[PDB]
Amino acid sequence: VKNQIISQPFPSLQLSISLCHSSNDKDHLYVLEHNLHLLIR
Amino acid sequence: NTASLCRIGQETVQDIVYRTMEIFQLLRNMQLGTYQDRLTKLQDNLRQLSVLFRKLRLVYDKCNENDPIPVEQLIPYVESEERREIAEVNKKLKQKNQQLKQIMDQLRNLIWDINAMLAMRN
Amino acid sequence: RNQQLRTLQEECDRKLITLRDEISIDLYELEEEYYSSSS
Amino acid sequence: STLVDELESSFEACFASLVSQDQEEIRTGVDQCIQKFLDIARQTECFFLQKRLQLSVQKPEQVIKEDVSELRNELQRKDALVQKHLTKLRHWQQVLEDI
Repeated sequence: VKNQIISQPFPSLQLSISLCHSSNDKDHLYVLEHNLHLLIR
Repeated sequence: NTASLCRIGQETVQDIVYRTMEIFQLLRNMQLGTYQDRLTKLQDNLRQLSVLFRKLRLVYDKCNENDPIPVEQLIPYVESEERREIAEVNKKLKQKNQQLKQIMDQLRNLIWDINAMLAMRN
Repeated sequence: RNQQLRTLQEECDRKLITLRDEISIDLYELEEEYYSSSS
Repeated sequence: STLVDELESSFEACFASLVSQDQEEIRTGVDQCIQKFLDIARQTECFFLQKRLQLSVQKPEQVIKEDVSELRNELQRKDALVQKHLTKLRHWQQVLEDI
C-alpha cells in the first residue's frame, strides 16, 4: 500500500516488511534486517 | 546398602573383563627408550587388576551370607514417608530441568543468530 | 582511513569467531547433560 | 559355591601357555580358555541379577535410598555445571565489553 509489504510463504506464515521514518508521523528478526544491507551492498 | 553392593560387584565384573582385554591389547602393542615405560604401565595395570580381583572377592564374601525365596515365584502373570519425601526431589529436579530448557533454547537461538549473521559478512 | 577501518573490522570478526567456538563447546555439554535424565 | 575361584582359575589358565619353563595348538588353547572365561563371567552376572531381583522384591526401601543418593548427586552435578557456564559467561561478557 504505502510502506508495508505483506507475504504468505506458508499457509500459516505471514511476514511483513516496513519502512519506518520520523518525518512522516502525524518481536522483530534482526538477522534479516542486517542481511538486507549486505545484499544491497 | 546390599543392592548397591550387588551393583558394585557387577560393575567390577565388567571392569575385570575390560582390564583383561586391555592387558591382551597392550601385550599385542609391544614390539620388542619407551619400553621401560610400557613395562611400568603393564605392572601398574596388572597390580590394579589384582586389587580389582581382591575387591570382587570381598564383595562376594560380604554379599553371600545376606536364598529363602526362590526365583520364578515373584513374576506376576495374568493369573511410608519415603514416597512423600521422594516426590519433592522429583518435582524439584523436574523444575530444574525445565529451567535448563529455557537457557538451552536461548543459547541455541543466540548461536543460530551469530551463525546466520556471520555467514554472509563477505 | 581505509587501512584503519579494515583493521578494526578484522579485530571484531576474530572476537566473534572465538566467542562462537566457546559457546558451541558448552552448548554441546549442556545438551548431553540434560538429555540423559529420567525427569 | 565360590564361583570366583574357578573364575580366576580360568583367568590363569588363559595365561598358561605363556608362563612356561606351530599356530593351530595355541589357537585351540586360547579358544577353549577364552570361551570358558566368558562363560564363568556370564554365570556370575546371572547370580548377581537373581540376588538383586530377590532383594528388590523383598524390600524396596534400600532401592529408594539408592534413588535418593543418585538424585542428590546429579543435582549437585547440574548446579556445578551451570555455575561454570555462568562464570565463563561473565568472563567473555567483560572481554567483549572491553572493546
